[PDB]
Amino acid sequence: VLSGGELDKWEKIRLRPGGKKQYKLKHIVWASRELERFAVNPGLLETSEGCRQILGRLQPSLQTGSEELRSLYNTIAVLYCVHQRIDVKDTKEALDKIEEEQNK
Amino acid sequence: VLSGGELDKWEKIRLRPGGKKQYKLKHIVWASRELERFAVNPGLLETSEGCRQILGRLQPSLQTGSEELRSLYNTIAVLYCVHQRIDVKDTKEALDKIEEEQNK
Amino acid sequence: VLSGGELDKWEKIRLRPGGKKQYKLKHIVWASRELERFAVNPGLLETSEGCRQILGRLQPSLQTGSEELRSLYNTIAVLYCVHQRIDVKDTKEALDKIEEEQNKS
Repeated sequence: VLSGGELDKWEKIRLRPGGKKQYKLKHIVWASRELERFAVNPGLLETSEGCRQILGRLQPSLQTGSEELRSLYNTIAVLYCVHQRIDVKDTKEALDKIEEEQNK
Repeated sequence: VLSGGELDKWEKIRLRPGGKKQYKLKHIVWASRELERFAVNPGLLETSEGCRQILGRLQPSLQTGSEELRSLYNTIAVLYCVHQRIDVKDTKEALDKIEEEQNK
Repeated sequence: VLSGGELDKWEKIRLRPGGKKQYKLKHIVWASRELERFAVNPGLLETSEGCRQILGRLQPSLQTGSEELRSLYNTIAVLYCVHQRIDVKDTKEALDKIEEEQNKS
């Protein structure tokens, strides 16, 4: 899913703003299993364009989405930023960037 | 999900028109678990507007929906009517009243 | 889902073009359970019209869909062709023939 350089960036990103815990490999495994449970191709996680397609497929479900769906969306937003080489310190900054790109 | 006065109303409502069996607390517990399973926020059951948003989210699936999906929709339609202080005797009257409001 | 005559045709249909493995009853059982998991009425597998409604419900998810979702769609496409008495040798021919029928509009 991620190259060696992308994995180094991934594991520096904090789960919550100002928190200590950071993303791990297991979050990518979890996201991949989650997409399977939602009948979405986990192979889309491998590219920026694939993550964009996943976010677009999930976005109409966000307003009413459970905590599980929101966490999945947030995780793939971070992955999109890592693929795009966008520097983000935490999950919220990636969501900010997703909103900014969509509005552009 | 329901206040004390609302729960008293809930348990007078008949599952079927003219039937003996009536709604119970377990139907609310079940509906909350069902929404989590469909990745919908169960906290939306707590308000009229939240129930309205659930019904709109589920409605495109009704035509081809399984028995489980239709029962879930019907239960939340009754819950919407209870939150709105709309007096209904049974599930069918709740569905009738919601369709007429939608036509307005 | 299928009559006895339909089951005989079903089990002659190849999963892949020119392949050896063929459709089995377990594919119908599996398709029926999959639909329940997707909150779709499995009784719709019993008729041509019901199968058309399922395919229409699933088709927008195909582009981003998992392997499981695509296999389910393809299985139901084959089942639609069997209900319609459309002769198919394999899954790919069933998808092709369904596409041609839609283009007649």
